[PDB]
Amino acid sequence: PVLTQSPSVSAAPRQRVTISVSGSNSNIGSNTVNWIQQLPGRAPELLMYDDDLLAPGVSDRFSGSRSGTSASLTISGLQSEDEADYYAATWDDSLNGWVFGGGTKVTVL
Amino acid sequence: EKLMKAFESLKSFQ
Repeated sequence: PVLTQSPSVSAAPRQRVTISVSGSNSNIGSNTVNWIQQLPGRAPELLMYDDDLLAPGVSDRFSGSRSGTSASLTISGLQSEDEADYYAATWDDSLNGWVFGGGTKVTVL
Repeated sequence: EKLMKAFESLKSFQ
């Protein structure tokens, strides 16, 4: 994985969890970030795209942002159904293809 | 084409 993500994050219900990712100039620095959600046992789906825009059908509780070589995913009002692995994705101009984060697991309580 | 390109990144991912 060319993008650096923390392996896991935990929080209580209704709390705000922020999943960060940091890349470089050729990827996150000049291209827009996508977020991919994969629920336990389920196929992965598009969560967020173009840094801050929600995919069709996604909960409004998700928000996104990107500055410099970094980006972040923000889940608000953390619910049990958000318990999943989240992946940062963006284009890399140096590798001429898609690059991905390792993934951040979310665990609720 | 932002949304489409984003679906193509999922296709590449999975």
